[PDB]
Amino acid sequence: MFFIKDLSLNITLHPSFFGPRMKQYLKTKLLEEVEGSCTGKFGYILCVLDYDNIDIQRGRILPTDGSAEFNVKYRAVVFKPFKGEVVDGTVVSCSQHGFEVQVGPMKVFVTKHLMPQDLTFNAGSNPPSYQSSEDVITIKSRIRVKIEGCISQVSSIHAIGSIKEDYLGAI
Amino acid sequence: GQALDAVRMRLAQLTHSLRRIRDEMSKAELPQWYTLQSQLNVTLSQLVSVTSTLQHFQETLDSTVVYPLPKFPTTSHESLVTTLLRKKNIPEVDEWMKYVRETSGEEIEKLLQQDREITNWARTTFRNEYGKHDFK
Amino acid sequence: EQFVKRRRDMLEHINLAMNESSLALEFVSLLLSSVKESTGMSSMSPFLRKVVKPSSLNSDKIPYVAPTKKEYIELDILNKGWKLQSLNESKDLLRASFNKLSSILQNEHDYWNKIMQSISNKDVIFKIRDRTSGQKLLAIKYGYEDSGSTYKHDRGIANIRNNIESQNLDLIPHSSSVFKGTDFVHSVKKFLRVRI
Amino acid sequence: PSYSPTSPSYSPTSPSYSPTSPSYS
Amino acid sequence: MSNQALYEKLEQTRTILSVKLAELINMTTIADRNDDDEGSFAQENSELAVATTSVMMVNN
Amino acid sequence: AATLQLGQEFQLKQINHQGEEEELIALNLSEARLVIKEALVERRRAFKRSQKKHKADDDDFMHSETREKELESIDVLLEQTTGGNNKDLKNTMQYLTNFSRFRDQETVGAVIQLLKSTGLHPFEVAQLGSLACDTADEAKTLIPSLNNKISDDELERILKELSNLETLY
Amino acid sequence: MNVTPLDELQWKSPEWIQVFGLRTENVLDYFAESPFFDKTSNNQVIKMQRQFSQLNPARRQILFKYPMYMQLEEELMKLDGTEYVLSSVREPDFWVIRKQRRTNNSGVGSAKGPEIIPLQDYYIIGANIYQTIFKIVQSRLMSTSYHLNSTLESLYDLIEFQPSQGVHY
Repeated sequence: MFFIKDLSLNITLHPSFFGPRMKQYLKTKLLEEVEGSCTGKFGYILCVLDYDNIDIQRGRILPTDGSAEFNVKYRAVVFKPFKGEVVDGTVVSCSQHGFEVQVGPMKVFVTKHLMPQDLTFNAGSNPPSYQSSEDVITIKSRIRVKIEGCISQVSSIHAIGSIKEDYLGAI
Repeated sequence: GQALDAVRMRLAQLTHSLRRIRDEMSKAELPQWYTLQSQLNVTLSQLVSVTSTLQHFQETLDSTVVYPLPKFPTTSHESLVTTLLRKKNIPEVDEWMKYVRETSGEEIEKLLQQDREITNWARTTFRNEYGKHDFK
Repeated sequence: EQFVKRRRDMLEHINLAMNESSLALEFVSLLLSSVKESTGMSSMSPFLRKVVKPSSLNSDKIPYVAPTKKEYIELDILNKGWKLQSLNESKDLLRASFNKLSSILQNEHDYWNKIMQSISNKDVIFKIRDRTSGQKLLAIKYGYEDSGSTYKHDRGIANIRNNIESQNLDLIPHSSSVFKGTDFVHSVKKFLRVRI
Repeated sequence: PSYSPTSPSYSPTSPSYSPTSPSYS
Repeated sequence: MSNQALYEKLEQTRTILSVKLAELINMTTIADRNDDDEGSFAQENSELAVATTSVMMVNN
Repeated sequence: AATLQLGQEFQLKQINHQGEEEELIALNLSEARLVIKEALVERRRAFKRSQKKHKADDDDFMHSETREKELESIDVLLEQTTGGNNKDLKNTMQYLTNFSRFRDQETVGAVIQLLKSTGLHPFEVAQLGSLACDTADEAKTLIPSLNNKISDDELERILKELSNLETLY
Repeated sequence: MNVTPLDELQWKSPEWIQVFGLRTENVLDYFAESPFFDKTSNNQVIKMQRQFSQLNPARRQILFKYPMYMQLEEELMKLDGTEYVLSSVREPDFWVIRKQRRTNNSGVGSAKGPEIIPLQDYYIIGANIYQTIFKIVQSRLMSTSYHLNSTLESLYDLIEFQPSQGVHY
């Protein structure tokens, strides 16, 4: 879910970049390393605001290697869900065990035990989908999934959701 | 009240769009043609939506009866009350449709049905013309 | 001056159009304020907030008038009348637009044919962005740079300009950008003379 | 919330076009 | 590239056809239709906004 | 966040770098897409200004005729501002563009005003801006926080008005 | 034959206010000579009956304030039909009447009293009388559309096109 947060990072600048243009190198390093990353403490790093207003701190030369470490604070827009969240998304792949829904930059999987029995798997259809009396769900179909759990690793967060209750499926 | 509330919000956004197009036309320098087209089309389709929604809820608006507040003082705000009370059209539009009707000027009914048959015939003719050539 | 006059006219016309439209919002904003104060507070203008505490618009009921042949048939035939009007002005406006488009369009086919039948050909031709104008113009490379010359001062590049007055084609060199006139030919015509 | 309220566009200078005619008794 | 131009001309032609049919039907039934049967769907509720929608069609 | 369990990291009250408490800010697909597009075009303009310092066309990007032209402009913007090293950003931007309920800034402002006039939670407001529900009960079930907090008539009115506000493509 | 709508119709009676003056006692007397007062209403019948006999929220407040208003009910309950009754009064300049028609349905099975149904709105402001908002809104919108059409046709006249540049002014 999109939110604005205050973030900080420690960036090490190599001694070979020690010149009058160090601020430019720091800005390039920050933009090239932070944007698009994922942190389990704050979710995916989507965007950074006020690029011209980057805050900086005085260097502190490390005693072992000579690389100057800097502390940079900024404000960023990030995405992270919570337990019990309901989100609309796009069906990615269809399987017999369930389905996968892309929401934002993340994937939420639903197992066949997590939908009502009225939705039946049709493999002969192109592409294979889930068909019911009222709702049909397939590729590029907007589907609402109630996220139940999330697993966070260094570079990504996976999710598992359920649509077992009513008012779920095609919109 | 729900219908008038929807009318309120939609007309408020229409007035906001009018204020927008106003303060981007008031500049001494005219912007690019394309931005003007985008603003024109958006505001004009919004006016269409205004007309359609006002059409939809005529019964709720008609059922409502206008009455001044007991707390509202008319002695001091009679000018403001009269400002909103008045509804007569602007004169130029009035003589506009007067000249329009002047130019336009059982017989009328049979011309009306003749117009019906011309309309239906033209529609069928253009359907046939479209079907004649494969456009896919 | 006519452009200024018409701009002022359209400004005052749109102001007149919006003045009446504002009063509709001023009236309609009262109902929600009466029903819910906090949501309604922002809707009205500050002057109208100062005028009175807003509870103005309250729901009321009035019956629908009994129908008959009298007013619907005339309403609909007169709507037919205004839409026949709109069709008439539709045809007139479309005719005027198409006449203007045809006249202009045949004008640019006239210039287009002049360009097509005025241009000859091997020659290194490209599009370049003018330093002063910034638009794309045709340019021809005529220097000896690729023929083995080491003369670095001039690149031998000439821009093509269609003469508006004479409907002809002229070449303007890159270096001589100081002489701006019709006397360019004689001003730039140099020669080598040997005297014994 | 509310991005921006509407500017007051009152036109008191508008003369109005109320028809007056039934004054004589 | 050229295929994109092909596609663009495709929506260009289909848009011409669709707007042509739209203006044809609008001007032909510009004479408003009153039919007692519930099947017909032609509504002219507010008198002058009808002309406003007409000039809307014209300008579009 | 069925029970509005946002945790410490996403508390409603945020402490900024200035030390003053602020309301937590939540943006739907339209608001986030508009903000990121504005930031990217501003960064591109700054880059062009810097390049001109060392040594018109930008009006066409923000105003897009169609979804496909908008996507092409988005691809050009990513090529000229991002470098093509961030695929996740491209995927997020494509997801925003394909399923953006509202394209115009004024309509998005109207949606924001309609949703936050009642003073609901920012999470609920952003969810309503992201989800289009036909009936009030559908939204109430799909948004358990909205249960017991908003009258059904108000929710139905809001949903119908939002559905009417959707710009036809 | 062209008729001015009665909603905008405004009557002035300087002689009556000069002779009698504006008061709640004779506000109905002031209204009597107006065109809006139908001669077929039961109020006029009550007036001739009185003449022959002589010859031979704020609703409850105005209910309890005046005794002639009492006499109005005890003379109006017997006659059902179109009748003129006062709506509200704030002195010394504002009076509004309530235009309602009564059908005393005394049929078996209806425990309610006589049916009261609105017919028209009348506002007495000063010495002047005023009598649909839908028409006002549609009129304002249509005049706005006409002005917009004029402005846009003028602007399109100002527009000039060239193939090598596009459209300019």
